Amino acid sequence: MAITLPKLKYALNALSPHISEETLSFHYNKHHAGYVNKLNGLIKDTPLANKSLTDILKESTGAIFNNAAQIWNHSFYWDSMGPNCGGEPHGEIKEKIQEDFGSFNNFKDQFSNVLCGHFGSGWGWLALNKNNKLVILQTHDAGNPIKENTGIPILTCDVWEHAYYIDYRNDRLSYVKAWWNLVNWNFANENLKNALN
Amino acid sequence: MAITLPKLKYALNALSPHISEETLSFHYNKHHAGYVNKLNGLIKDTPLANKSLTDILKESTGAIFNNAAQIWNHSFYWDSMGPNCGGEPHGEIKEKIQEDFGSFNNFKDQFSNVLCGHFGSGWGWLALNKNNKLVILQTHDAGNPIKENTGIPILTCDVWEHAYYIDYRNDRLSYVKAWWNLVNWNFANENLKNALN
Ligand SMILES: [Mn+2]
Ligand SMILES: [Mn+2]
Ligand SMILES: [Zn+2]
Repeated sequence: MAITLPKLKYALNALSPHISEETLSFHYNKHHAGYVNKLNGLIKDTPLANKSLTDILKESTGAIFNNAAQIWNHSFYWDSMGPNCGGEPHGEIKEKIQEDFGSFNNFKDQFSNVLCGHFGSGWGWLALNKNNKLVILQTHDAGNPIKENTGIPILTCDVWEHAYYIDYRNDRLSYVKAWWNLVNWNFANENLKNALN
Repeated sequence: MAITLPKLKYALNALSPHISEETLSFHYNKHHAGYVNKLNGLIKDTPLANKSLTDILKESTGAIFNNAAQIWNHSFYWDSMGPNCGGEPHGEIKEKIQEDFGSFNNFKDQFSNVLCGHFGSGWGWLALNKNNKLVILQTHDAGNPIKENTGIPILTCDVWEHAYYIDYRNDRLSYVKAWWNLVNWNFANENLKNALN
């Protein structure tokens, strides 16, 4: 089985007006697909040729790692959002956030601050750390908490300029605000359950 | 004198269709201006408050350096381009590129390769090294050859996504091709002459 672009769990216009169908079209069909295509080009006729994405992520370095990790990161980004989502958390993730951050609003303010403050290309993460505490992390470029052994990812938000430039230009703040309307708490709950078990 | 945004030496539509009017307006009036404004905000009421950009570049770290460096980098980028420019080099820079790269075409293909393969936010540089040889360099985020002590800058091209996303989206290759129509060989000659003297 060749490594492939996993399917979005919703339509290309499903996140609008918060993220436009045009953005998803480029972000998914050009950027995300391109990472898959480029990785497959790089590993062809190498000892990594028949490896799974998981194996590649563990073993590889350089541009091979960068493309592989971007594939994984973008799939986690799509899964971290959806239609008829956003708002206040619910379920276990509501308990866990209010516990570890005091309140949802405290978390949301800190997470927004990190997303808005990140310099250059990268990612913001909600993750569960080794002490089973929720933490906010940020990574540069293709970095993530799995590769960096800093925690188990629960949610992520992309802050590469290509994630928002079409809809928001330089106004990353407006993008981050829009993103809270999309956050998939069901995905967070599933990741949290699996992370604790 | 407070640190200020240097004036552009050309109109905001002087580089179209290679770089659009809209790109210059966001890139200069929002991004570059923003680095000036953020720098000035950060040094206010600190020991760096009344320092010049030059002083701040040699002393500072973290966000302060990032903003200061980006101010310098963008000013260098605007000066590296112009209307009625582009094409084959001329003057001393022609001789120098011919010698150090064998030909203009070899330099151009290498520099294009470096500009296109750079992962994440960054810059490509033509620079004079300590052996008075021209070299191709790349830096991440706000990095530049002065800070990194790797060479004296001659020309630069911005490859942060915001430099090209408005006009080309993910197609950095088209942006890089367009940029060769803009490269200011007169600036390259002035830089090379000051660097050798
Ligand atoms: Mn992305
Ligand atoms: Mn820029
Ligand atoms: Zn032209």
